[PDB]
Amino acid sequence: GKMFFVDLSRCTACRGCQIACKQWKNLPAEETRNTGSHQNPPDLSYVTLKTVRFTEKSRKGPGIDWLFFPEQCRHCVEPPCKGQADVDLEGAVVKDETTGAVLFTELTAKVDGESVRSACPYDIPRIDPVTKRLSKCDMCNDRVQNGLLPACVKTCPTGTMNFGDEQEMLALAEKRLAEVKKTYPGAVLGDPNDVRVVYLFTRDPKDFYEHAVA
Amino acid sequence: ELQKLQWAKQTTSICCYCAVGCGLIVHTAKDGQGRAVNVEGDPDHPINEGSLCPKGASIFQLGENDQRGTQPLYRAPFSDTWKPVTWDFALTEIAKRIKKTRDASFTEKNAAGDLVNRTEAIASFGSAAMDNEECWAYGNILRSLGLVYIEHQARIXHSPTVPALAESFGRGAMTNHWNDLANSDCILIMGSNAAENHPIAFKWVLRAKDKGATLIHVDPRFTRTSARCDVYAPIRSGADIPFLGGLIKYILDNKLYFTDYVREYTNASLIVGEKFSFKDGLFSGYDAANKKYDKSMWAFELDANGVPKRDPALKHPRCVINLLKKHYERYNLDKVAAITGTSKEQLQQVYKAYAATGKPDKAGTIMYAMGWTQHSVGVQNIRAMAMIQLLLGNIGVAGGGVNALRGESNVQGSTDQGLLAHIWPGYNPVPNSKAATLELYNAATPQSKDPMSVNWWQNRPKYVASYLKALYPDEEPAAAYDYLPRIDAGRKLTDYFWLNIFEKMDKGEFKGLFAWGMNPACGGANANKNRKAMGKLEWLVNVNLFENETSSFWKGPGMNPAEIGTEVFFLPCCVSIEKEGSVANSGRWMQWRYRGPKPYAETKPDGDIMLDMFKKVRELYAKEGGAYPAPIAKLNIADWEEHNEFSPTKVAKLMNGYFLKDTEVGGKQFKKGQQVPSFAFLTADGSTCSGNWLHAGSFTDAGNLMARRDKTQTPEQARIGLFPNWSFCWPVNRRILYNRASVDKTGKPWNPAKAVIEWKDGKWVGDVVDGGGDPGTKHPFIMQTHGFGALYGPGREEGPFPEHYEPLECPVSKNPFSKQLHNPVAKAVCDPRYPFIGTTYRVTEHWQTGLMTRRCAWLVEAEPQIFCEISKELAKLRGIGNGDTVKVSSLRGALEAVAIVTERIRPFKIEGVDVHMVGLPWHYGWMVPKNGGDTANLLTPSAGDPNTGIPETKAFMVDVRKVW
Ligand SMILES: Nc1nc2c(c(=O)[nH]1)N[C@H]1C(S)=C(S)[C@@H](COP(=O)(O)OP(=O)(O)OC[C@H]3O[C@@H](n4cnc5c(=O)[nH]c(N)nc54)[C@H](O)[C@@H]3O)O[C@H]1N2
Ligand SMILES: Nc1nc2c(c(=O)[nH]1)N[C@H]1C(S)=C(S)[C@@H](COP(=O)(O)OP(=O)(O)OC[C@H]3O[C@@H](n4cnc5c(=O)[nH]c(N)nc54)[C@H](O)[C@@H]3O)O[C@H]1N2
Ligand code: SF4
Ligand code: SF4
Ligand code: SF4
Ligand code: SF4
Ligand SMILES: [S]
Ligand SMILES: [W+6]
Repeated sequence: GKMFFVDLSRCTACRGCQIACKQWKNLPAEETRNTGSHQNPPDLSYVTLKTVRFTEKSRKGPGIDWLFFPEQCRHCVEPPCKGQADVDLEGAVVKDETTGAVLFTELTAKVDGESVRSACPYDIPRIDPVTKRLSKCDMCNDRVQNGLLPACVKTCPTGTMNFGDEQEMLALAEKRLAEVKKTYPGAVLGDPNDVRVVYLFTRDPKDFYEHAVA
Repeated sequence: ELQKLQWAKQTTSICCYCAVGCGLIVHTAKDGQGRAVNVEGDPDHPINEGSLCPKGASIFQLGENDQRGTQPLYRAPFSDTWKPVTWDFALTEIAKRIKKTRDASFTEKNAAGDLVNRTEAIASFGSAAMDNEECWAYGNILRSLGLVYIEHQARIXHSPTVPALAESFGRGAMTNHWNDLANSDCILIMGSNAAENHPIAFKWVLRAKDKGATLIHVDPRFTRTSARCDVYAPIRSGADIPFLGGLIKYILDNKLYFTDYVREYTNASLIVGEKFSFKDGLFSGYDAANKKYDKSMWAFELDANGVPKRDPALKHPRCVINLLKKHYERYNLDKVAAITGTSKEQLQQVYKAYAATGKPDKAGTIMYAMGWTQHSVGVQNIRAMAMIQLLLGNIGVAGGGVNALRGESNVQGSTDQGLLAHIWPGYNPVPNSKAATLELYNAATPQSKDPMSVNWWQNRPKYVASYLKALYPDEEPAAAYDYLPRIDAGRKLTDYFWLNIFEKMDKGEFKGLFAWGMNPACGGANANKNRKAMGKLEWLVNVNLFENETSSFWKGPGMNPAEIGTEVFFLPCCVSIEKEGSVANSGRWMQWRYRGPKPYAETKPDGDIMLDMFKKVRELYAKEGGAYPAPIAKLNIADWEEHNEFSPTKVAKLMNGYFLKDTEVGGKQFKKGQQVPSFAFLTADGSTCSGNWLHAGSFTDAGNLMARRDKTQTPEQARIGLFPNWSFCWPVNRRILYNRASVDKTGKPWNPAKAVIEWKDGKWVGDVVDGGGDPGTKHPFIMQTHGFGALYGPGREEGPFPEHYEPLECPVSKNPFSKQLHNPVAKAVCDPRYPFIGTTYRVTEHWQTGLMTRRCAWLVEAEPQIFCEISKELAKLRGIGNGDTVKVSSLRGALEAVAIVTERIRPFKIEGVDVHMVGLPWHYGWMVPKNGGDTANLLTPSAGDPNTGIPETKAFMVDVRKVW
């Protein structure tokens, strides 16, 4: 299977990844307003599969700790969303055997959408208020099957986004955690045995987002 | 197969936004016969490796955009609507306005009887957004028509760099390139927000960190850059020279300079004349009447033969290095800490980390962009950086340099093509009214009697002659010299620049303005003044992607179309991915891009618009005669066109240049029609043409070197990322300028592990050597008259050493360093109703006035409205909560914005008072989107500089109040 290693110690919050996701899928823009933050859209939605969350933490002396979290589906090894959807109708949520992608199909319109979102420990699924279809990150599974990187990985200028075979990516994550700890001693990997999107947090993951980890 | 890309043709392009020059891949429907279907990064491009920031990543939405102009629009005097018109009508009527205005205004001789052959009734703004071939053709069209008021973006963010670095090193260019940042041991980012404003640069900055580099951000604000640096050091607005002066003192006191480099390669050993002095904030030769220096008082002591005297022992008290130590002794840690607001602990940390790069096998780089270098002493800010880099041996080396980051994709190119009032292409000066002949023009170039000084500019007659042969190939250069307009020798150069063009416009002194690929109704300081001033034009031509605040100024806020008599032509141009040609990035990489989709609707590439417009003017003169027709009738435009269209390829070949006859030059025999292989083979006798001598070597008999996509590197090239077979950089593919400074006098690199050049088997290996000759036989700075990196820089108006003069006026009354408060060679009101320092800056997601990015739904989605960033302290003072609407006001205007309350802004302590900074983005305007807000330039003064001609957009006084 495939894996993302997301080294958040390298993120400049450029939001290339946020735009790249929408360009590749030709997703519409939300109506947004500035409510006193750079963060926008404020949340994942039916039409936003990735948003960069911004958090400012006070620190001693000049500046802040500015935490950036490009949020997406974790493509869980044993996805609760599928376990919940499969109650109502199998085939609404499937797992690709080759990549390990967890994939919502058109049959999500027939299942209890609200219930599938509740099953997700990362609060990822979003419902279309018209068609009741569920959407989220699909790992750019078609690009991946065709030997391309996911749009958000290829676009990333900093090396925050990394993608490959689970074995090379777990080894990269372990090696990078050791190097990053030299700058950020409280660095941790997010749920690295349970998911296919492994984040390196520079500190308590919950500082980045309340559902950063399960 | 991916269905989306199946059946589409793949072409390569270069991003149309910032000067990083990221590679794109464009997919165009119907095997190239339809619209773009996808735009993303070029995975093979050596700078971005497929990465794009949100601006590059949204180019699909920019190009395939239903809000884009579809055809020319016409607005009649006093009309309140556009009328759609044909290209034939628009360009015929524009040509008639050009000819009518020129015929009525053209002056052969000025008041003093001097030949000037110009019109002062038409001005042009733009543009760094056009391709290099377009910028070159555009300048030549405007000058053939007799214009002198020719300006663009470069005046604001580029112009201060050129003389600071030219004084120091001999060229104004960024010294290294983007990939080279990965070779640095310490990266100082100061007056730059590179993670937001040059985002792919951080690929290479973070690679330097991976190899053990320290990353330092010095900025009044904590930004997305600051988040990813090892050290964030806050600095008070305008306290940069104190900061850098303190670093110079720290280097000298602690003996951290690269002794052998300083002795051999800088002017450290040169003996300054006894007439040089500095006392109480003034250098010798000060004229208090005319607020000007007699710079002859700063001259070097010359030897019997006219060569500046040298003491290689560095003992003589008038050695540059000893005068330098004496000048900076005042910049002690306590004083510098007090004025910068930087703690002594942080200054020591930053100075220790950066000055450690004075070790021969360590390299430090300085990255700066626009920052606050606008003010009258910005040149001296950049001078201080150059001097630090020369003391540390960081110039000419991998991971070193002054990385003066260019703004726009082709601001390097547009400046190189002379779209500024003072320069022709290739940085040959525009003649003044006293340069009565080509011989007198050429007489001005200083000579050197030092046989080790290359003094390359002595070749200028070859470049000026070859330029005149490119324009007027049937004419002797001495005769063609009289065709082009001249500025008055009697006037301040700044009378011809950006800010005075707006002033003259407000006095009704212009009939016509070209707003060509710019949005001056949003980009000019004091927008209320400039918007009103545009109503005093008879005609306005706006060439642009979309209807905008400039095209439609006449129906802007508080404007009555019925009272505004300006005739406006809106000509819609095509996006970058719809045309072919080159753009020159910040590292001087001249990169070729290709047409993907055909032009949207009836949009046209700039080259076709300007050429058709000029051809119509030409036709009119052929039928009607008129004012001095020769410069127009005789211009060589046949070399610009193929198959009835503007030909980027043919213009690029002309810019490189070709032999007009069989010619023997520098040992070799050349044949009529052969491309010039390099500027080394240009002649002053009319045997050669070249539109731009810097381009000689770019498009040779070997073909278009700008179009090379070859990643082939030797080990030594690959170790530092030169990519010499990827595109082409001026000059003659020298990727790192001044690289002779990177080796000792035997040609051994100071740092073999990061060699730039090396002497091996009677040859320079690695980069192209910046100046031919055996090791130890030439001074390394070949464009300098004397051959040396200038620590002491006596061509500078403000003095040969940088000195703190307060660029803040309103909150400062004392100078800790002298009794001279403000720049003594430089009318702020400081009305107490506006107690806060307003500043404008950028965000990653928007571009310039936002004309382009406010049309891109994914960028508006992320940054939908003008905001106002303030400290918790100011928020408490004014009772502003995060997300409240606030009114920001100045003497010049007022606007509303959403408050962002953040610890990323902190108060400045200035002369024992807390002074608050108010931050605004300048990316918004009234046209689009819904509730986006208007330009921050409603607030800014059109008070700029008799030195620079540049407005104050980084520190201007405002109030902020909560709205209910
Ligand atoms: N995303 C994006 N990128 C851009 C552009 C854009 O519009 N959007 N525009 C492009 C263009 S045309 C240009 S010219 C460049 C300009 O690039 P930058 O110079 O990076 O642009 P700014 O954000 O205006 O200013 C940089 C920083 O200068 C800081 N600063 C302000 N006053 C001072 C001072 O006195 N001293 C110091 N040391 N720092 C100070 C500001 O706080 C800011 O963080 O960016 C280019 N890149
Ligand atoms: N307050 C404040 N004011 C500033 C600044 C600041 O920091 N603060 N920065 C200053 C600087 S450094 C700059 S560079 C200026 C920028 O000021 P402008 O150049 O006026 O800004 P825009 O018009 O937004 O720049 C992008 C333009 O490029 C045009 N364009 C894109 N592609 C093409 C093409 O192929 N052909 C043509 N003809 N046009 C094309 C778009 O139509 C658009 O008008 O603003 C300056 N003004
Ligand atoms: S593209 Fe990379 S650096 Fe930019 S916000 Fe996304 S993850 Fe962070
Ligand atoms: S993997 Fe694909 S679908 Fe998922 S966030 Fe990235 S670009 Fe969007
Ligand atoms: S993160 Fe949530 S939506 Fe995504 S696979 Fe896991 S349970 Fe399903
Ligand atoms: S705006 Fe600059 S950094 Fe962003 S993709 Fe374009 S060239 Fe690269
Ligand atoms: S620029
Ligand atoms: W600029």
